[PDB]
Amino acid sequence: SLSEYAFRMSRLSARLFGEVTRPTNSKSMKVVKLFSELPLAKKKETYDWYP
Amino acid sequence: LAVADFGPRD
Amino acid sequence: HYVDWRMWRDVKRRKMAYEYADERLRINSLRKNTILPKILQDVADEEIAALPRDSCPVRIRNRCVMTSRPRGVKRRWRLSRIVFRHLADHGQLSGIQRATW
Amino acid sequence: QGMAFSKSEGKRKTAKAEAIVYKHGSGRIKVNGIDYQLYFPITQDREQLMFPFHFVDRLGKHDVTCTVSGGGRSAQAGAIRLAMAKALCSFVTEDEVEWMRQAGLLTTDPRVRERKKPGQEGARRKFTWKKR
Amino acid sequence: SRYSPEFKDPLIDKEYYRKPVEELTEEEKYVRELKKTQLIKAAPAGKTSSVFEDPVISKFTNMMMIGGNKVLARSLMIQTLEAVKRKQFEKYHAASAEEQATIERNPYTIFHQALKNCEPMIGLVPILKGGRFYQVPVPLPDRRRRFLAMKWMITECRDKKHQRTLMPEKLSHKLLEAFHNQGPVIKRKHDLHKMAEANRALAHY
Amino acid sequence: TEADMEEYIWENSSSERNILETLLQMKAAEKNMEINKEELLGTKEIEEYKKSVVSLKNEEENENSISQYKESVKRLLNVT
Amino acid sequence: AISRTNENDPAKHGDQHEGQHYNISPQDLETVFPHGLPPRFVMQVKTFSEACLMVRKPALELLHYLKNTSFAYPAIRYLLYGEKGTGKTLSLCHVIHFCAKQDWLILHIPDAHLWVKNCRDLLQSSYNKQRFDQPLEASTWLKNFKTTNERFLNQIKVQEKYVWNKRESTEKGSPLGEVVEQGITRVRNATDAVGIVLKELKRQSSLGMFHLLVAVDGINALWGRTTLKREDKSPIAPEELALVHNLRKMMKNDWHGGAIVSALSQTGSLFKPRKAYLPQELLGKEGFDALDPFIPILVSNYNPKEFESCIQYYLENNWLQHEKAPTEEGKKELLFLSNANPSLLERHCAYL
Ligand SMILES: Nc1ncnc2c1ncn2[C@@H]1O[C@H](COP(=O)(O)OP(=O)(O)OP(=O)(O)O)[C@@H](O)[C@H]1O
Ligand SMILES: Nc1nc2c(ncn2[C@@H]2O[C@H](COP(=O)(O)OP(=O)(O)O)[C@@H](O)[C@H]2O)c(=O)[nH]1
Ligand SMILES: [Mg+2]
Ligand SMILES: [Mg+2]
Ligand SMILES: [Mg+2]
Repeated sequence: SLSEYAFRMSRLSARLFGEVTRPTNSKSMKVVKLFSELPLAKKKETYDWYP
Repeated sequence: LAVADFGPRD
Repeated sequence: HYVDWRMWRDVKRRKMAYEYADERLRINSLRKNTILPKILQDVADEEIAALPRDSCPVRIRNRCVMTSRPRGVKRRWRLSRIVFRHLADHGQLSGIQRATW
Repeated sequence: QGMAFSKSEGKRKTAKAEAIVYKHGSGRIKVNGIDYQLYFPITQDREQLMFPFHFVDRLGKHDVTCTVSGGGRSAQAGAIRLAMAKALCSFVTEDEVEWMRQAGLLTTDPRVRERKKPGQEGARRKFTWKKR
Repeated sequence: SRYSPEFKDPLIDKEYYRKPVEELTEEEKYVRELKKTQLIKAAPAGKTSSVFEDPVISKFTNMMMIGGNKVLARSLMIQTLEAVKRKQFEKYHAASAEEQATIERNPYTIFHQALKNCEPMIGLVPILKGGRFYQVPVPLPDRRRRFLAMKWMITECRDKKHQRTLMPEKLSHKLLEAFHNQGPVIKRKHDLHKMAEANRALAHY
Repeated sequence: TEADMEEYIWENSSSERNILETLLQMKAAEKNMEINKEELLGTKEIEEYKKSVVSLKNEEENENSISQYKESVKRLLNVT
Repeated sequence: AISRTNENDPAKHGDQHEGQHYNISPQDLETVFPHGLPPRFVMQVKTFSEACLMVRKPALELLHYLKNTSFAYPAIRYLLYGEKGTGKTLSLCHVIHFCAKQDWLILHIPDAHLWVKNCRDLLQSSYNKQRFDQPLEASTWLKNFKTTNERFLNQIKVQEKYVWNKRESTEKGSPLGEVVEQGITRVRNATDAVGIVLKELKRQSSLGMFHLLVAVDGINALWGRTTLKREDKSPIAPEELALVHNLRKMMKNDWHGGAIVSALSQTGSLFKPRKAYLPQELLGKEGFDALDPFIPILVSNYNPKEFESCIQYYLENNWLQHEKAPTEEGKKELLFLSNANPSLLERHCAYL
């Protein structure tokens, strides 16, 4: 639902701002989320829960 | 009771 | 010296989950996309299922750190309702008071 | 421009209003820049705006520009009623101000929502007393 | 209540205030100098000084309100008054110059008279004597008579016997019927009185 | 494209295309053969019509802008 | 009769008649206004046993333009706009009455919002498989169009051959009434019959056969959004409707011999906020571009003179029954609550 100008201007902003550049579905974007944060088991509240 | 209106009796 | 055997099992589950977190994160990434071949994702499914059961973080239970109560725990202080109240009601929790309004 | 006006404030529930009542005017009321009948499409909310001016026989004699935030449509009309009445007291005689007070037009309504209590369904309603 | 007992109810009546001082009695002069020292409750959003204000219709509107929906209850009321007026203008234009004089076209006059024709003078209340409850035919206070005329009218229109008829058409039809001493609500008044006459011998309980 | 632009431009727009088409039909009705584009779009009336449409498109619409647009259309269409 | 005028000819109304109510004969209500009158105004005609329309500066401004219309120039678009309930529809109807009494052919769309919502039978078209027909919406209008223009539907004759089916066809030179009767009798052909009518009138008005008035209330409907759905529950666009595609053509100034008078309405619109009334806010970008250049005529609330004459018209019909309504204090409350808005005043007076 975007014009060629808008589609290529958004792909240019993604390149500059370090976003995903290839067309990626919602399922595959979980890979980005998985590596953008620490796993729950690696959070200090989790492994240092108990004294 | 006397003043009251009991309607058309039948 | 932990409160009970159930707290001791959770301690081990938290230690093993920490050791396998990176390995599990990497394998899950292979399973959580539509880009790689199914033949490769089917193998990754078997690999993460073959890891030790206590490496799975869903088995970690947030128990009271002083009494090992598995429910009624307040995450911020990691204490059960009973233990939290004991400390709160004696003025030993900074800034916490009874709420009236 | 040298036009005399008074300013006051009113509160109803969570609604807070600030009204500017001009000494002279034609009866125009602006609510957040909107005509009062466009801002208040409900006839009861407009009757509340009429109540202060009508009570002192000054419909069509003052211009008002008010701002209101918070609360619902009825609470906003109530807050504006109080703000306009307080400001309107500057342009009426002392005896008229005492009549507005005795009519309930200058008193902030203290009736606000009551908190829910734990162990009961509502602020007053209790849970069903289980069949014995 | 969030009002302390010191708060007095507001008196919303323009005439009461414009009344000259000379006409006032020594008792009425004291009440006026007293209120200047008293706390007054905020005027409710329901009632205003408007010349078109009718406390009876405002009360009937609240008894029709479901779940705090005053906008809808008010809309139904004004639609009923418009429906009553249009039914009378149609009866008026279709009538002869002689009949036209007897045709009322004011919906407020019809509304008030319709309810007054339904107010029950006497009611049945269980007074206890001897360990048993006997429905004694007891006089009804003025408040109760007016309330019962409204509850009976609203109840009749909510009856499921009416199929797909909107409330402004049902209520307008019942008001004009009761305005002419006809209808189900008028029958409920008559039957209540007739039952109270059959239990006259039970007035000792 | 026009949808991508964030500022309205009257030149080569539907307005310029519609008004010019209207003025030509009017000239034909008068049986006048002065159908030069540069002459029709160079009058002062077109400059007010252009200035009014641009205001409606790039600024907040209001009763004063709608009235300025109205008076410009009445002169171009010879509606008095 | 301080609120009435004896001049019932809309051709002679002027600034001296502003605020006064003129009477529309019952004969003109049946012929000229089988549709288009506001539903509440229709209720007033039945209750008062007469139709009376106030003469206001919007209609007078517009009637001045129509009387000076140059029928050689392309048709001019006039757009009535204003806040809700200000009288846009009844200003249009005052203009339709003027043209109806001048022997103009009237193309009156009483509400264009009804063609973009709540369509039970949205059939696919046969003339074009990419468009949808609306037999009930089209047949209804055709019946009203026939009533308004029945005296002109025999003189006007088609200039082409139109094929309804293999067996049935309308040959050249047949009266236009034959096209209007095929659509009424056969609702499956109603939507195409409308398209033929609009095609013939636009064509034959530019030749000098007659003067044509195009009156569309709710014009903003044509270039907005619809609530009609396809069998796959996908949204349909207004251009895909045959009724809307063809009405959009009557709104172009590519013909001469008449005028195009339209009115905006937020009431009954789709996907527009309550307080939207200005042309661009209601027409959108596609709509404003389709009508530009157009002449917008503002309709506002009753001025002090109009408000008093309106109250007098109700008091002269005994419509205000509350004993306090005729008083000066009663009229000031009726002025504050309505704020002079004609619709709010009519609704408030309806139950008083
Ligand atoms: N010229 C008039 N003469 C008589 N009554 C009028 C006139 N203009 C408005 N009214 C009154 O106001 C009511 C609303 O008018 P109308 O429906 O024409 O307004 P509108 O602006 O087209 O409304 P909407 O915004 O809903 O389309 C009418 O039903 C009538 O009671
Ligand atoms: N049934 C039928 N309808 C026709 C015929 N010719 C035209 N129409 C209708 O008249 C409308 C207007 O005609 P035209 O300008 O040719 O339409 P266009 O081809 O869609 O631009 C069409 O959209 C059709 O609905 C015909 O021969 N038969
Ligand atoms: Mg768990
Ligand atoms: Mg509750
Ligand atoms: Mg309208």
